[PDB]
Amino acid sequence: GCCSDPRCAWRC
Repeated sequence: GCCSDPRCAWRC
């Protein structure tokens, strides 16, 4: 996922 990687970090 996106947040799976801290690039996103939207609490997943």
